[PDB]
Amino acid sequence: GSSGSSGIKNFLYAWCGKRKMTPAYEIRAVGNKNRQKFMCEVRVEGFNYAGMGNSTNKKDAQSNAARDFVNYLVRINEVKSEEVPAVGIVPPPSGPSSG
Repeated sequence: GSSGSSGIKNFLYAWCGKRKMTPAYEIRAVGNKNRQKFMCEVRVEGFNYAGMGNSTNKKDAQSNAARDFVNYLVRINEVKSEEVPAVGIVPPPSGPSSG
């Protein structure tokens, strides 16, 4: 390995890789005809909670899903924020109690 870790995805994969685990991402189709959406849900054996991600784009939806699960881990005391990457990006608020 000759690269660094700059992202939310590489974080989960890195934390899971060591724990001999692999997250499963699944994209779904929802919304209306005019405005379509792609809901992504990530599940990890052993845990009940599942990272939820919403975004018109698949690439984003995936990234979101992870970030979600990450937060849950910290709460359950599974992962320390010290490992979690800083918050630099600032997405739109568009999302009433969604994510």
